[PDB]
Amino acid sequence: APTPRTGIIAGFNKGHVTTRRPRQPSPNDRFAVPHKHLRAVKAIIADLVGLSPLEKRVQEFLRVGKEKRALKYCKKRLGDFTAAKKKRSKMEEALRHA
Amino acid sequence: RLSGMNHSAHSWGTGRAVARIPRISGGGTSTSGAGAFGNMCRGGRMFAPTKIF
Amino acid sequence: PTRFKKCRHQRGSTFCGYGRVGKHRKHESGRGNAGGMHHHRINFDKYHPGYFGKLGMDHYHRKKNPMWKPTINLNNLSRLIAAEEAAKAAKGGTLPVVDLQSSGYAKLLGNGHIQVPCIVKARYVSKLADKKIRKAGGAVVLQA
Amino acid sequence: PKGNNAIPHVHQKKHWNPCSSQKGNVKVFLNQPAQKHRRRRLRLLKAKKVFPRPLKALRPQVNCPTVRHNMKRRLGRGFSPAELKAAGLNPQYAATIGIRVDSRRKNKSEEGMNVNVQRLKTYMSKLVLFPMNHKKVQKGEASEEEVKAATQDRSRFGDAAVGAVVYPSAEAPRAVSAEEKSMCVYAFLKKNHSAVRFFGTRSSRAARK
Amino acid sequence: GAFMYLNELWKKKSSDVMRFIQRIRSWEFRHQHTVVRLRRPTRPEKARMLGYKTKQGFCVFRVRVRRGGRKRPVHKGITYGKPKTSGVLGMKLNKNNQAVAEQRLGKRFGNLRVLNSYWVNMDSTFKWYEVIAVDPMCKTIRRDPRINWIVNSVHKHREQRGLTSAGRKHRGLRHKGHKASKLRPSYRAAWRRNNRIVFLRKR
Amino acid sequence: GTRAFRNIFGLDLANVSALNLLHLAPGGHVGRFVIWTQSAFEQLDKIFGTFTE
Amino acid sequence: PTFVTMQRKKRVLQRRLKVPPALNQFTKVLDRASRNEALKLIKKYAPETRKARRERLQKVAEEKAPLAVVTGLQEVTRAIEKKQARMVVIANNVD
RNA sequence: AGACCUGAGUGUGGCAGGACUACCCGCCGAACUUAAGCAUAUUACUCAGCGGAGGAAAAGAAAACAACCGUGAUUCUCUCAGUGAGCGGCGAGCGAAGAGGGAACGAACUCGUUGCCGAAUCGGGUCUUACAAGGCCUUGAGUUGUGGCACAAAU
RNA sequence: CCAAAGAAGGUGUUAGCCCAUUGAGCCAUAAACCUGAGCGCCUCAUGAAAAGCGAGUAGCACUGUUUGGGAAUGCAGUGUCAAGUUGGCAGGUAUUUGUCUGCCAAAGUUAAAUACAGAGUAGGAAGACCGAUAGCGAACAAGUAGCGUGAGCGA
Ligand SMILES: [K+]
Ligand SMILES: [K+]
Ligand SMILES: [K+]
Ligand SMILES: [K+]
Ligand SMILES: [Mg+2]
Ligand SMILES: [Mg+2]
Ligand SMILES: [Mg+2]
Ligand SMILES: [Mg+2]
Ligand SMILES: [Mg+2]
Ligand SMILES: [Mg+2]
Ligand SMILES: [Mg+2]
Ligand SMILES: [Mg+2]
Ligand SMILES: [Mg+2]
Ligand SMILES: [Mg+2]
Ligand SMILES: [Mg+2]
Ligand SMILES: [Mg+2]
Ligand SMILES: [Mg+2]
Ligand SMILES: [Mg+2]
Ligand SMILES: [Mg+2]
Ligand SMILES: [Mg+2]
Ligand SMILES: [Mg+2]
Ligand SMILES: [Mg+2]
Ligand SMILES: [Mg+2]
Ligand SMILES: [Mg+2]
Ligand SMILES: [Mg+2]
Ligand SMILES: [Mg+2]
Ligand SMILES: [Mg+2]
Ligand SMILES: [Mg+2]
Ligand SMILES: [Mg+2]
Ligand SMILES: [Mg+2]
Ligand SMILES: [Mg+2]
Ligand SMILES: [Mg+2]
Ligand SMILES: [Mg+2]
Ligand SMILES: [Mg+2]
Ligand SMILES: [Mg+2]
Ligand SMILES: [Mg+2]
Repeated sequence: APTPRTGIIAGFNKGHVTTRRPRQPSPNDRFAVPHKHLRAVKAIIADLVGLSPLEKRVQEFLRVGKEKRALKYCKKRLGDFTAAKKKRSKMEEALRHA
Repeated sequence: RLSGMNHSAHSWGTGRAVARIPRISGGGTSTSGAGAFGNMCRGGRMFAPTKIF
Repeated sequence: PTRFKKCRHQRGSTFCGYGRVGKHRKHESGRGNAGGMHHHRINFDKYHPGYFGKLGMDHYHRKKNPMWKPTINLNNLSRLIAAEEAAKAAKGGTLPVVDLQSSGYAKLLGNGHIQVPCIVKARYVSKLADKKIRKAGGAVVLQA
Repeated sequence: PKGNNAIPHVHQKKHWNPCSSQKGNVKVFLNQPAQKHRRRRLRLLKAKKVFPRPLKALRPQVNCPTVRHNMKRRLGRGFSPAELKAAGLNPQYAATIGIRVDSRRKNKSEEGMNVNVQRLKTYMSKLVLFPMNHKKVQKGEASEEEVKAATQDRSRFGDAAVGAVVYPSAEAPRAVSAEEKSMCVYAFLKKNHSAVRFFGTRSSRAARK
Repeated sequence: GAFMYLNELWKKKSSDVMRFIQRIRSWEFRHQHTVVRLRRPTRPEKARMLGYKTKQGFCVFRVRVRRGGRKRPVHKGITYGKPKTSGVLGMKLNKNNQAVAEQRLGKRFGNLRVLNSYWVNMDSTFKWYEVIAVDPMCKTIRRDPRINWIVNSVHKHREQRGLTSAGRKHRGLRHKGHKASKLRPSYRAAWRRNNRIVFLRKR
Repeated sequence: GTRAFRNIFGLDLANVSALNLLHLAPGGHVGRFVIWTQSAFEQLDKIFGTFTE
Repeated sequence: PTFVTMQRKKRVLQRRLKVPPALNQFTKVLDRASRNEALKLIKKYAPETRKARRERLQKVAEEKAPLAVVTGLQEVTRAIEKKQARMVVIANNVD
């Protein structure tokens, strides 16, 4: 399954030629598998507790229509751009479910 | 490493009409102000004390 | 040995070769490499040019293993070919096979005239080395 | 008078020297022969204690990493569960048998696994397993004669059963083929190197067209 | 299980209900002592994660520490020597408040073994940690393989030597490899490795 | 086979498989009186080799 | 004493601040008559004691438990998640 | 009446306290000195100070290396390497990490969690020669969860 | 005349044979340690024959410190603070996208290699070291006599 090597020290598939084995299944492969029960527990808890002040601010930003400002606010509060994208997506989904 | 130096010896300075070698502090004994720490002093440390390295 | 030093010869000389005038004082010029730009400038300038300043890009996490690339010339290939292997070797016949990476070399260089023709297995090769080794009746085989 | 010397960088400005005011920071090796003798004595006492078991447990063969050492071979930490399975052994039982087990090392190629499985086959063929109760021998255990035969492996690397690490054999002297005469090796290697060296800029110039 | 719901609720620390609960608890803890013995932990899930069991010989104490940076204890804010070392207010303690609370609890009650600690509440003036402690003389502790180790004499006052989780945190033992090469096994050990002058016998 | 020679004062024992220069040349002066057994004597070609082997 | 004042003031401060619905729902409780009936029904189906279980396991030694209410946070939560619970009773003063 | 929760007072059974502190662990922490001056830097993450343990301590079982044909907990040794790394009034000076040869190594386990059970748990009495990893008895703790089974060396 | 003993101490001068010593071996033995995980009895144990995994945490910001770690190596205070449905961390030049490799933090226990740089207990082996102003301050009723209010100093 893995691409065989060319036997050359240079090139696209450089390296000594061995009969490569495929990646074996690992117990860590479940970390990238959907967690439905964790999602259900988190939804129940989120419904129980309400919204964060950060979540309220982002939802007002999204209702007003300043998505870029919501993303900037999330980036400053969370510190990373990926987390800001995820939080803004969560708040948009919350608004759609309303 | 402590063989000539286990004293609180200090020089008396000039103006006392004695050599500026450090001397044993305190009184009441025969070593009081007796000169110390030097390879030329009676109970002092040898020159370039030998090492195990 | 202590009996061969100048100290033994200078017993009774009262100065041990440091003079009556200048004398032997603790640090008359500073300590170590002090003053390389002040009062030691001439020494540094004429004996160690290029000592001060910056030059080139930085390589933060330098690893010597990826950079490993020792070289051997064509006229030194007999060091890897055995005696009876070298004796029985000519163009068009059975040639000794030299494995460079097993012998500790990565690239084959083309300096000099190859003495005994052979088949060389090398990771790298210069163009002149490849051309010469083919002209001599040997060959270069790439390897990783 | 300083003259033409190397610029000194002797690196001895800390209180390394033991003196009247400093404990120092040194490490002498005056105990080296005594420690070597102690180590050999301890290895002999351990061998006598664990008799007849070999003093060193069985280790696999691995390939040294990086392009500087990938042509070299040495003993690894322990046999992978894949190699142990291919040799017909349960890893937990193999640990009790005297085989080191490493669950971290993955087999990225067939050759390494085959080498280590051959090591395991040879070891299990040479293995003499003593019975738990010599009045009731089970399947796979030794007999009275084999137990009496005993004998212990005291090799430095625990390699009497399986030998030293095996390197690939040298290629026999050969004749250059017509292709090897014709082909320009430098051009081939250089173009393969350039394919990766300029890959990004070639792909960027592939766009805008 | 119920643990998932408790853990998810405790991940929502800024929600309105959790802020209300923490407000009430913080007021209560403000009007209590610096060290308080608790019958049961405030967060059973966190305590059991950190090693607390509902067994005889397991104790929970809540410890209060004051917040803010460390002020250097020099008279009238007067330092000497190089201006590099002239700071009085801006310096920070190189040990976290969790380790400080663990060490306070340990030095107060020397008959107990500190196991772990967790954050329970925070305030503008104080932070509270609940410290898990174990009685080494309790038969239940001494005959239980899980916690049997802490009876051994090498674990006396392990919070004072930085062996707890917070101590490991402020020692840099959370990292391995190239992030902690000069930190392992300790700074002192690596400094001895890198600074002792080696004299080989033949050289 | 050294049992009878250990206690003889003035007779030093040696093993041909480990010859010591400190005993072959005491004080740095070559020319020590050496007594060879035939079996040890015959191993000198193997141990030290020849000019060609 | 300090603890008496603290418990009284804690009740006062819980009454005085704005209590979110998640916590305020526990203030509103079931009616007293219905509470008595539920407690009676649970009392009838109380779990076996140590002595009762010991006697039953001694009786079975010459060769499960009778129907009872599920108790304990873990087991009750598992019953709820798997929807085996017909009715769940929750205390209003858990701390 | 009583119960629970939160706190007391006594009885009973225990532990802590000080010493040592050469090495080891945590914090705190200088200056002389060098830079031919000196403030960053250096001395030095050292001395002094405070606290803690052992026969060793600490570390240790990959949120590790690497970029290989791949390696495989920790610790230590030689080398890497006084380094064509790097940090530095880029000055004085500092300055490591992979890999490789080795020492050692039966080296691996335990909780929490998640599923399935649900007191099967733990202390006390008392009897087995027995403060049994045993049997009986005990609301005494414990269901605001003790314990058992499975989780990649597994099936 | 001994020597499987020549071993270096003592005895009135320089001792293999004056003495002690210098071996094989014998006697005794609380437990602990080692031996078909030594070998019996009672008792007690015991082998095989779908979900999700550590949250004021990790990150960011500012400030301090530390590091060779350099648009920030680790840590600390405060702020505010996650993800897990396509997850997270690391991959030594900051950012936004992709693609690849390893690995799965925020709970815990673990021997051996290593230190003993002014420790201690019971024993040993010594030395191209010093030889009474030397060597430990101390070969002696030495941390003694003596001095100082005292910390201490100290023959
Ligand atoms: K100041
Ligand atoms: K400075
Ligand atoms: K002898
Ligand atoms: K911080
Ligand atoms: Mg002296
Ligand atoms: Mg004269
Ligand atoms: Mg001269
Ligand atoms: Mg001069
Ligand atoms: Mg430049
Ligand atoms: Mg002193
Ligand atoms: Mg058996
Ligand atoms: Mg290292
Ligand atoms: Mg103490
Ligand atoms: Mg100095
Ligand atoms: Mg200066
Ligand atoms: Mg000067
Ligand atoms: Mg000055
Ligand atoms: Mg420093
Ligand atoms: Mg100190
Ligand atoms: Mg001690
Ligand atoms: Mg330890
Ligand atoms: Mg490793
Ligand atoms: Mg080098
Ligand atoms: Mg070099
Ligand atoms: Mg430094
Ligand atoms: Mg190695
Ligand atoms: Mg449990
Ligand atoms: Mg004599
Ligand atoms: Mg047995
Ligand atoms: Mg995790
Ligand atoms: Mg945080
Ligand atoms: Mg610094
Ligand atoms: Mg540990
Ligand atoms: Mg000692
Ligand atoms: Mg004297
Ligand atoms: Mg004296």
